[PDB]
Amino acid sequence: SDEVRKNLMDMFRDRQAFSEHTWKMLLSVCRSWAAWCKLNNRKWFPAEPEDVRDYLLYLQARGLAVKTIQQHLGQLNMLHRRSGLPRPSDSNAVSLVMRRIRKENVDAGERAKQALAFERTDFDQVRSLMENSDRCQDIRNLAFLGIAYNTLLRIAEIARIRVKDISRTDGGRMLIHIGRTATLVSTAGVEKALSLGVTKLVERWISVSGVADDPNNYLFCRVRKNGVAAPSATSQLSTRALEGIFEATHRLIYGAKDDSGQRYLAWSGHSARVGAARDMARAGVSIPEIMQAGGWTNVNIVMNYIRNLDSETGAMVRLLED
Amino acid sequence: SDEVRKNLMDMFRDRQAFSEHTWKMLLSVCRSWAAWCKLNNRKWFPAEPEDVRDYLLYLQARGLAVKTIQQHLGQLNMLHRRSGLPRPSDSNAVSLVMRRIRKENVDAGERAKQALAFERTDFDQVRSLMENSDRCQDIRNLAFLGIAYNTLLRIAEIARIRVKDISRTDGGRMLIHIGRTATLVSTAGVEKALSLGVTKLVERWISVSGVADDPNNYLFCRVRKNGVAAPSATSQLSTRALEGIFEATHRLIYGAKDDSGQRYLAWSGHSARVGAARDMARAGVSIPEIMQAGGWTNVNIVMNYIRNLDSETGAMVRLLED
Amino acid sequence: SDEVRKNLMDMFRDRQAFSEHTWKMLLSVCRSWAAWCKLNNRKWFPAEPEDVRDYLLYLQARGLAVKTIQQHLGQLNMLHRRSGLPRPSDSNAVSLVMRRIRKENVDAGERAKQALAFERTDFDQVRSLMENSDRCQDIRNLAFLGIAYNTLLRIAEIARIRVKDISRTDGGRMLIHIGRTATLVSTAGVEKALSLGVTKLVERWISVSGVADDPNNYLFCRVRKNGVAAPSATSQLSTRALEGIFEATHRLIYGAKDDSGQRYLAWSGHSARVGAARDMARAGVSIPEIMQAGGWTNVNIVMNYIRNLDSETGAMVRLLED
Amino acid sequence: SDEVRKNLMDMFRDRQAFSEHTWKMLLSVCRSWAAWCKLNNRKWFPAEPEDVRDYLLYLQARGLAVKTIQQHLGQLNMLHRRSGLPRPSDSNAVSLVMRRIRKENVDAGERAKQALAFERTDFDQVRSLMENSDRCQDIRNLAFLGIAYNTLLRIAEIARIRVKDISRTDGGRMLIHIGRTATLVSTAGVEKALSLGVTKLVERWISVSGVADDPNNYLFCRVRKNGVAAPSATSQLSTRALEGIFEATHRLIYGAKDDSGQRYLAWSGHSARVGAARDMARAGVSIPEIMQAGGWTNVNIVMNYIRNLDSETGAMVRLLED
DNA sequence: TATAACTTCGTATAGCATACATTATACGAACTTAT
DNA sequence: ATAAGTTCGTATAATGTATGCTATACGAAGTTAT
DNA sequence: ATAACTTCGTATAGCATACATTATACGAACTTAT
DNA sequence: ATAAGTTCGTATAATGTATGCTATACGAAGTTAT
Repeated sequence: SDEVRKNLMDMFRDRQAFSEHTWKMLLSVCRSWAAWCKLNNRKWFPAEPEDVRDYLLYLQARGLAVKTIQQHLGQLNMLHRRSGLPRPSDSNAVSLVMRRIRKENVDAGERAKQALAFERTDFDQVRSLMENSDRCQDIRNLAFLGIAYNTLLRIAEIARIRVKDISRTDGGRMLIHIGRTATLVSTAGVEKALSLGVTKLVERWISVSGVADDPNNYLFCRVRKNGVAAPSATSQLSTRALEGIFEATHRLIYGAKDDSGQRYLAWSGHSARVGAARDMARAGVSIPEIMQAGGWTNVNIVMNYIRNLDSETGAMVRLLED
Repeated sequence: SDEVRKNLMDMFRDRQAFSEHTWKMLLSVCRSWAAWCKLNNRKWFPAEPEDVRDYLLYLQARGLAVKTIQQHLGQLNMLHRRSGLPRPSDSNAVSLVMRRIRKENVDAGERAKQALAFERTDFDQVRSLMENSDRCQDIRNLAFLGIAYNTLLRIAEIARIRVKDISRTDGGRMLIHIGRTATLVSTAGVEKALSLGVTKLVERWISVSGVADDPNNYLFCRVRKNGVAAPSATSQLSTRALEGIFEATHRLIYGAKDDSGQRYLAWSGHSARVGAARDMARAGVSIPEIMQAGGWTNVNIVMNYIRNLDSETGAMVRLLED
Repeated sequence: SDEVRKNLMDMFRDRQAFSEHTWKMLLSVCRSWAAWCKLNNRKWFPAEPEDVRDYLLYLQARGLAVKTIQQHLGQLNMLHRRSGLPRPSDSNAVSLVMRRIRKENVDAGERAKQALAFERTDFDQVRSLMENSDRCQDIRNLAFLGIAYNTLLRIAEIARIRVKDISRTDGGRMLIHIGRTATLVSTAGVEKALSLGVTKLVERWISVSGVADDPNNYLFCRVRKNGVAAPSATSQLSTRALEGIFEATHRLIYGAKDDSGQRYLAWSGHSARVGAARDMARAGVSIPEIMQAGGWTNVNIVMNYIRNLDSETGAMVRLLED
Repeated sequence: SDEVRKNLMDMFRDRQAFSEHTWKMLLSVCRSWAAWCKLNNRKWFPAEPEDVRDYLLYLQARGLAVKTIQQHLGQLNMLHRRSGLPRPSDSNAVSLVMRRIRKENVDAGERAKQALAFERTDFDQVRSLMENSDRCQDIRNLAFLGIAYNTLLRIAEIARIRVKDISRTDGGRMLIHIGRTATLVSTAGVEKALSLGVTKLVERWISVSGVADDPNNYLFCRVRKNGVAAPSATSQLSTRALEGIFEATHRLIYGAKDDSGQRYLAWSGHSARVGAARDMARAGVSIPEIMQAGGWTNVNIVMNYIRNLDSETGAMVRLLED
C-alpha cells in the first residue's frame, strides 16, 4: 500500500515524461469513473473487476463510441499498472466485456470515422482564390494550409515550429526541423521539405508578419482584427485556432455545415494528412516514400489513411467499365 | 479449482466476446481432444504437455494440414489462458513438436491451398451463357456473381446486405453502404460502388424478386422450384447457398467434380476476391489500392493470389531479360 | 540431474525440430570439447566457465577464425540452455574472453571472408562458352548456374527442388515453389520466377535427363560418364557436387586453383547469390525489391552481400574522374 | 558481495574485451558520478534508482546534451550488469526521468550536431590553392584530404595505413588494402581505390617524404618546422593532428573560428565522410551504394547527412512541383 | 461602445506501433418445406 | 418425387485484437486589443 | 580402371532480432628538434 | 624562442555487438555404373 502511493508519486513527479493530453484524459476518465462509483456505492481505487465491468456496460448504454470506452478502460489500466497493481483488464470480467462491447457495437453498425480529405485539388482551388489577397490573415492561413499538405505534420507540430527551425536547400526550398512528433522524440529529429510554391507562401507570411525579428518566435501567430500579426516566443497559436482555419476555409468554398451534428462535415486538423496520403497512393508513390513523407515506421498505417478511397472512381468500377 | 470455475463462468457470462464460429471450433477441438484423451487414458483438463504433443503427432499422422494442427493447439491455448492455467504452447515438448511437424509436412510437400480464381473472363463467360435466362434463380445468381466480383465483399457480407443499404450516385450507379463493417476501423471503406453493368444485373433482380417491397428486406433471398422468390427481413440466405451458386455455375460450364475429395475443384465463396485481385494486378493497379479494394491489411494474402503473374516476377527477371 | 536428462531426451526425441547441420555441428564441437577436456583433465558436462575460457583461448592459439570460435561457444551454449542449465556465456569469464578474442583477432588483421562473385558478366561468358555443348552434364550445369543466379537460392534449396514444384506463368516463364529456406518454413512457401532465357536452359535439361517421368523426382541429378542422367525421388544431387559445378566452371575460364590453401580462390555455392545482389545494387534496384529477390526480411544483410563492391569502378572513383 | 568482487576481477583480467576508448569513458563517468555522490552524501556503488535519477537531473541542469546523458547512464548500466548487480535503467525512477529529460531538451531546442561538410567544391578550391605549393607540409595535408574524401575512411583508419597496404591496379590507380577492418564483417570492404587524380597527390607525398624507404612505415607522419618529414613504423600521426589538418585548411580559406564555443565551426575528422556522402547523393548514386562507400549499415546516419539536399526532398515536393 | 479573432476547457473520439489469436470460409451430409 | 434450400461438424484459409499511449473534434464559455 | 560422384569431418559464413559500446571534438597542457 | 606536434579529459557523435541457430567450404576417402 505504501508502494502504491510511492509509485503514483514518482509518476506525478516526472509528469512531463507523459503527454499533457495523456494526463488530461486520465483526470477526465477518473472524474467519470469516480462519479459513477459514488452514485453506485463502489470503491473507485483500487478498481474491482466486477465494478469496472458494470461501468463499461453503463458507458455502452450511454451510446458512447467503442474507442471512447477503450479510452476509459485504458486510463483505468494505466492508473493501476503504474501503481504496481493488477489492471482491470487482467481479469476475465473486464477483458471479455470489452471484447463484447466492441463486437456488439460493430455488429450494431459502428465504424470509426475519418477526417474529410483536403487534397491537391482543394489546395490549388483555395490557393487560386486566396493567393492575391494582401490580408494578413489570408497570407497566414494560406501558408498554414501549404505546410499542412506539404509536410503531413500534425497541427500540434506545426504550432510548435519556430523561426530558428527553418533552413534552406541549395535550390532555395524551405526545410523545417521537427524534433518532436507523437511517436518520435529526438535531437536529430526530422526534416520536412517544402516545394518551391509552398516555400513562396511561407516567405510572404514571414515578411508580412515580422516573425523573423526573433529566431525564437513561433512561425505561426494570431492576427488581430486590424490585420496586424502578433509574434510571440512564448505563446503558440492554439490547435483549436488551426482547426478553425481548416473549417473557415471549408466554409469559404462549400458554405455552412450540414445540420446532422456529425463530426467531419467540414475540414479539420487531420484533413490535409489524409488528403496528402490519398494523393500519394493514387499517384502510385511507393510505400517506403509514403511512410518517409508521413514519418511512419510501420506499413499498417497506410491502410488506415486510404481506407475511404472513393469506390466509384475505384479500381473495380474502372476495370469493369472497360 | 474454485478460480478455474469462476473463470469459466465469466467466459460463459460474456459469450458474445467471441464470434459463434470461434465457439463452434473450440467445442469441436475439445471433442476431438477429449475423445483422444478418453481413448488413451489421459486427463483432458488441465492438459499436460506430453499428452498434447502425442495428440498433435496423432493429428499429423491422420493427415491434417499444419494450419489445422495450429488451430487445435490455439483453441487449447485459449481455453487454458482464459481458465487461468498454463498454455500447452508454453512447454518445451509442444514447442519442439510443432517445429518438427511444420518442417516434416513442408518437406513432404504439403501445400496451402486457396479458392479457384473467378476472374473477369469467367464473369464475362457466365454472363454470356446465362443472360438469355428469364428464370428468377438465374437472374439472382448473376446479380450475386456481379456483386461478389465488383465489390470483393465476402459471402457473409453479401448475405447481410439489405435493400435500404442501396442508393444511387449522380452517375446512375448503385452504391452499397456497408451496414456492418468487418472491423471497427474498416480498411475496405464504408461503401462499395457498382459498375453500370453490375447495377443493371441487380436492378433486374430487384424487379423480378420484389425485395424492394420492404427496405428492411435482405437483397438476396431463396427462390423455390416454381421460380417464386421469398423475400425476408429476418432470415438471410445462408452462406452455404451462396457457395452453392458459385459451385453450381462451375458445374454448368465444366461439369461434375472429381469424387477425389480435394478442395477448390470448383469455384467457392472467396473465388471472386482472388479473381478480382489478379485482374487489378494485370491492370497495373498498385498493391495498396488492390489492398484497399478487398480490405486487406496483410499484404501476403494478396501476394499469394497474384504471385504467379508475369508482372510480379521480380527484379532478377527484368535484369536478365534486358 | 533427472531434469537435465529429461530436457536432453526431449530435444533428441524431436531431433527434426532442428536442422541436420545444427546436429552435425553440435556433435563436431562436443567431440572437440570433450577431447580437449580429456587431455586437460576437465569435466565436459556440465561445463565450468573457467574450463570453457581455457578452451576458447586454446582455439585462438590454434589460429582458428573468430566465427569458428563463436560456433564452438554457440553449441556449448545451446547444449546447456536446452538442458535447463546456465550457459557458459552467462558468466563473465566466457563472454568477456569471447569479446576479447574477437577484438584481438580483428586488431591482428582478421576479417570475415566472402565468396567470389558470380555476376551477370560471368554468367553471360559461361553461357556463350557452354551453350553449344550437347553433353548432358553441361546442359545440367548451365541450368543449375542459371537457377542459382536467377533465384539467389542456397544450393541446398536448389538440390531440394522436385519436378512437381515447377509451374508456369501465363507468359510461359518457369516458377519454382520453395517451401523451406534457412529462415522460412511454411506450407504457403515462396515462388521464385525464372527469366525466359533461364527457363529455356531448364527446359533443355528436363528434356535431356528424363526427370519429368515422375513428379516426385528431384530436378537435379547426377550424370554418369556415358552422358546418361539418373533421376531419383529419394536421392538428391549433393550440395558438394553443386559446389563442384561452380569450381569446374571457374577452372574452365581461369585454369587450376592456386595451392595456397586459402578459401574462395574460385567460385563456390554462395557465388551466384552475392553476384546477383551486387548486380541489383549496381543497377539501382530498390531495397524492397532486392529483399524480395533474396527472400530477406531485414535490411542489414544487403550490406553484408554488397560489402565487397569493386572499389576501382565504385561510386567515388567515378565521381572524381568525370 | 564476493560475487561482485569476483566479477570485477574477471573484468580486469579480460580488459581487452572492450576498447580502451570505452575504458577511458567509463572511468570519466565513474569520476563524475562518484564526485557527485560524495558531494551529495549518496553511496556510489551499487547505484540506487533515486540517486541515479537526481544525478541525471544534475547533468541536464549542467547543460549536457541528451546523448551525453545517455552515455553516462549506459556506463552505469555496463558497470552494474558486469558486476552482476541490477541496472539503474531497469528502475521506474530512471526510465521516467530519461523520457522527461529527452522531451524537455528537445522542446528547449537542443539539436544533435554533425561535422561541417567537406565537399568536392571545397576540395577543388583547396587543390587550386595548394596544388603547386612545394612545401612538404602542404603536400602531406593535401594527400590526407584526398584520401579522406576519396575513401571515406575515418581518421583513425587513415592513421593506420602503412606503405605495404598500397599497391597498383591494372589501370594505374593506387589500391589501399585495409589492414585492420572496423568489424569482423567489414561493410566498407577490404580495399579502397584512389582516383587517378588523388593517386598523383599521394605519390607526391610518398616521393617527397621518404616513407616508402620501409614498407612498414605509416603513410603519414610528423613534418617539423624545417619541412622535413620523420617516417616511423612504430608511431602514427595522432588523430588529433589529422583533425588539425582539417581545421588549418578551413582557417586557410575562412580565417579564425566564430569563437562561439560551438562545435563544427571549421572542418573536422568526419567532414570528408559527410561531404562525400552529399556529393554521391547529388550525383544520383543509390542509397545502398552510398552506404557501401562509407561502411554504413544504419541508413539514418546517412540520411542526417543528405536530407537537406534537393534530390532528397521527398515525394510530396515531387508531386507538388509538376 | 461592440466585436474579431482568439484562448481554454470539457467530453467525446481517432491514430500509431508493437505483439500476437481469433474468425470466417469449405463442403459433404442430413434435414426441411413448399411444390 | 424433389428443387432448393437450411443446419451442422469439422477442415483449413483468412485475417483479426489488445496494449499503452498520444493525438484531434468541436461546441461552449471566456479574453484582449482594438 | 575411371568419371563423376557421395560421405564425412572440421572450418567458417549468413541471418533475424534485441540491445551497448566505440569512435570523434577539441581546448589545454606538454614535448621536441630546430 | 617556436612550429608542430603528442597526450589527455570529457563532451557528444557514431555505429557497434550478442544470440541461437542454419547454412556453406573444401580436402580426402570411399562408391558404382559403365
